[PDB]
Amino acid sequence: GIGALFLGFLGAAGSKKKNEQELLELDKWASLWN
Repeated sequence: GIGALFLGFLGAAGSKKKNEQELLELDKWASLWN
């Protein structure tokens, strides 16, 4: 499910701000800006 996948994504959203690879979510959430 898209909701299940997303829900499980929030779990990794806790580390929003080790590896720059996380930046993925950084620009994903920051994307809100633009």
